[PDB]
Amino acid sequence: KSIRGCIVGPDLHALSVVLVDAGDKTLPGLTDVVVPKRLVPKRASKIRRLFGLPPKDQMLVCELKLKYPKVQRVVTDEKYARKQRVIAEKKEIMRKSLQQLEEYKALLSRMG
Amino acid sequence: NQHERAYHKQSQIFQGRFLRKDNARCLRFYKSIGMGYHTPITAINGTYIDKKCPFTGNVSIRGRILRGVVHSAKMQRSIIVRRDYLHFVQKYKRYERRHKHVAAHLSPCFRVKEGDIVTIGECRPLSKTIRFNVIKVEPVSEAAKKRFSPF
Amino acid sequence: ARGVRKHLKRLNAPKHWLLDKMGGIWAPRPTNGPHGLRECIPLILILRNRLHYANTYAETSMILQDKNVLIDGKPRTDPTFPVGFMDVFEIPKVHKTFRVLYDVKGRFTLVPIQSNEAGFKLCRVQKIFLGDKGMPYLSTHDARTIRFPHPDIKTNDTIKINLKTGKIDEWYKFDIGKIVMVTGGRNCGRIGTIQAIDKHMGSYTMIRMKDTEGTEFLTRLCNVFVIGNDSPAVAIPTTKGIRPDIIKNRELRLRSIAKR
Amino acid sequence: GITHDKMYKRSKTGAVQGKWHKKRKYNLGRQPANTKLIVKVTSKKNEGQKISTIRCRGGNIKRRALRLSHGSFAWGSADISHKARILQVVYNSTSNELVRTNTLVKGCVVQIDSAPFKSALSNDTLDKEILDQIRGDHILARISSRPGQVGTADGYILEGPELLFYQKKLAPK
RNA sequence: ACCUCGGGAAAAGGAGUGGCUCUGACGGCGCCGGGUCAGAACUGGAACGGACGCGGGGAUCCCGACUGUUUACUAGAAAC
RNA sequence: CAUCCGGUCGAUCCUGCCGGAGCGCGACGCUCUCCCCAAGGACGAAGCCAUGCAUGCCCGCUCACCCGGGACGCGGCGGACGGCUCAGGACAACGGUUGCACCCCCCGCGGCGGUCCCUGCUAGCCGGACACCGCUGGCAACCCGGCGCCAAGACGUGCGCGCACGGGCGCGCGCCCCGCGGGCGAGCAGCGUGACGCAGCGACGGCCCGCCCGGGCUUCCGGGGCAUCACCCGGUCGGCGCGGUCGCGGCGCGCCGAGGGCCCGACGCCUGGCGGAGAAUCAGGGUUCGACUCCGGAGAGCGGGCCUGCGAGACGGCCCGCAC
RNA sequence: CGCUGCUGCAGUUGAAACGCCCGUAGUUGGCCCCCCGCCGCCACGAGGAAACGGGAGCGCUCCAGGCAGGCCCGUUGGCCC
Repeated sequence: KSIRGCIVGPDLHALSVVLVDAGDKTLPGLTDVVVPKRLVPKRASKIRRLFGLPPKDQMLVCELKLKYPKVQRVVTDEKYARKQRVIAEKKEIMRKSLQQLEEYKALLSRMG
Repeated sequence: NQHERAYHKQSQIFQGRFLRKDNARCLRFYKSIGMGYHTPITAINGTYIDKKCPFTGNVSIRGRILRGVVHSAKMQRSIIVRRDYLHFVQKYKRYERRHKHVAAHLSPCFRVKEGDIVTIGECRPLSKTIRFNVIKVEPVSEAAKKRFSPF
Repeated sequence: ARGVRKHLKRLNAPKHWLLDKMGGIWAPRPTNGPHGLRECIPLILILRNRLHYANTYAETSMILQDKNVLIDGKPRTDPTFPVGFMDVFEIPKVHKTFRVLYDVKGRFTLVPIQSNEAGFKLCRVQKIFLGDKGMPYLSTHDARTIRFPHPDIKTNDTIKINLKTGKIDEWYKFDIGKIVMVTGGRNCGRIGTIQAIDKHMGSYTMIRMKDTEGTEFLTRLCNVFVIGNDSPAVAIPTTKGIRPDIIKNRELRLRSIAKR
Repeated sequence: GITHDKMYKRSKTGAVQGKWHKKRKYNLGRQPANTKLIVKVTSKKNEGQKISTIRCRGGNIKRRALRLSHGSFAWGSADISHKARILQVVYNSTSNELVRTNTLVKGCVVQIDSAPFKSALSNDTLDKEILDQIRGDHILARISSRPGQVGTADGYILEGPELLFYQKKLAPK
């Protein structure tokens, strides 16, 4: 694709700029209004950092029904059980397979 | 040993085996392909190395096993075989005597003259024209005429 | 052709499916599964064509999606799921249990079985290999990989799988005097005892089997499938693979039409 | 790109062939990457061991060695093996150009640092020919692996009638 | 192309060439001579038979086959 | 499904062709009551294209709003199949028969699920970081820029059990050969040890293996015409060592040798030349055609080149040169 | 159209035996051994897509078609190429 170069030239019809220093002579519109975020934290770790906490959460900023961001990255009792259950399933697989290996070697010794 | 650019060793036998107690470890690899074929005593007891020899090298005879006369042994460790076959047509109930030259690999163990009946076994592509290796040699009286022979 | 083939033409699809030539340009292409395309019939053809339980392909999805059909005791919801020799096709809602065996002609037949029969499934060990840490493993025709096989069971033997436990209940060896059904090939369905094992080293072992009628039939040992040691130990089709001759078949056809 | 197809080649009789199709991904060949031995470790550390994985057919990653400095070298008789810096490539059967540029390819005779194998000097009756090389700090070895495909330069210490062939080749200089 | 099969022909046309740093060959071995012919890097304002020495070429037609010879001191020719 | 007949003479018997007579499968003329079945811009223009359409579906992630109706976006899989055409290509493609002890593979099926470290765990579960989105623009159009918010089964890491464990290494059969075998027809597989390496996957568990399916090659036999084409080829033919590939191989290179193919037609040229299953006509034997339905190949104006992916040298993907 | 001739054409004179001889490739070679190995050979099998072409059976009203159907071999759709 065709792209202009990263140098300012008199051809540019548009320039995009950001404010890196202010201090005095506050700009008429740039510093006039603080704009609120459109969305509030959704990740639970971010939500707990927001309140300086570090499975509570649940409470959240509400916007009028008051819409709530579905909680994300929070270990619910069901999630905690799932992680423990899957850990147990892999542990059982290790137990059963090792037991079979020892038994098979014994059967092989029985026949020589 | 200076004309050769590289030292040719059998991959299977370790060069450190040529040190003391030669009797303790085998210094020669001599695999036996089956199909009712036998490793020659020349392969078992041969100074030659050949990595494409079917008795002492890293190749496997698998697939079709054909038998044919030697057409030329001029190429180095390679031989051209003249497989003779009849082709039948229907319009004339007669046949056409036809010949096909197949390129095989002579093992250094086997001695061949142009005319000997060879037995060739299919192998992995060994070259652009070579997919066969000689596994048996049948000598001929040199003044053997020619004779169209389906073997 | 740039990649895997996802479509099957009706004229291309195997003759044992018995798909009408005018039925469609396309034929059901079986998914990859326990059986190969040639050695299997899709579940759409074993329901919409044989039992007529579903009158259209969409209805085969509706009854398969509801897991009403059970294959080898597994829900097997896929419409194109392959069903092959020895798979247990049972529908509990209609209370019908079927085992797929081969008929004498060579088409697959859904044989009615009993609850004791439904439990076990017969498998042939194609190969024994040292895979996964040199651990011994067997491979059955129905794509079943069983680790730690009994050291004795060799290849070409028939194992019996529990299905619920997936354990080998018993092994029947491949030997002269053993009941065998030839699966696939010109001689398909035929049941006989092995009478000869001709090795033909480097090519194919040639098995000659003799029917009770005394008709000797020879086939490659891959098609041969041991059923039991001296009796099938499985339901066999009503014909029992004796195999009719063409003039006998004509007589049976005439008899059926007369009683219309 | 590069093609290993035989359609471009002439027939056995030497006849021209016919191009029936355009080149295919399956018959693709890649530019060879000569593993240069870093003998300039003292001069600069910017050139470190650089092995690059490449995407192949079936998503089978192949590790291509661009620069290498060390390898696992094994003295088979004594069963003494240690990771060793490779000092230089001295003798390659295919060409002397690979020896000058010090490319690491399989079967190139390499001189390895003997500082790891210095312990072997203490046990005598362990091959005098290897022992006097150990004292000298350079041992004749050969790369036993393919650096372009494996990504490593493993080898073995030249011994028996092999050591004699390659020491005779490098004997005048 | 043509041809008296000898030629035409250096036909017509192209490409390379320096310096360094190496590697092969080749005899007389322990030794010990050779100076040619290859091949590779690396370099240099895009340079190299770097001066010098040293064919421009192709298609025709006429005449005399040719190498020769000649009017020293105006004709070297197709003349002799 | 075994047929002839008219034409050289003044007449005759022959040879010999010419013309008829049958069928096909296209064109053309003329004419048409009804129903059934049915090919259909292939035929020296693989010339060229206006217009519309031919590839979507899903919700893991909703503080878009209809309240979960869920828009979009992100993520997933499919877009490599299918549809089309027959230009190229004449030991090729293709058809039967082989091998891979030289290989690659998504989906599914059935197994399997131990993963050293140091630093440094948060595992009751970690980061950051964008898209949509909002705000502000350039822009004929195409196309997108900045700033700000905020998520995923996405991404980046990572809590793992030293029979830890991906790759590749080094070493470990013989004693003339063949006869238990994890496995074979065959020394193959697997592993034991010594070093290297530290792969994957574990932030809603998959590395891995068998099977399947498709592919890559490969073995034998068949695989146009022309001699007003008789000699041809020099990576051509072998060997050796590397590289490269999914892998074998002159596939490529370095080096050594001089081979290889031919009147059983090599080689060169030519083809209004895809091959096969087949079709037309026909006593038998045969002849001719194989654009098209099914199968395999090839190609999407022509050459190349590429990315993504398990698979495309993809053209309803991109980059470039030419033609338009 | 036995006017391409394998079946199955013609060459004294209609078209047509090379002027002759040697001779390689090629093609072709008498008789003879019963009982053996290799060949071709003939038979029969395996195994390899159907469609098509046959072809069993079935009255689409007949038919070209199709694989149907009818309380039925486990109703079929065999079998061949």
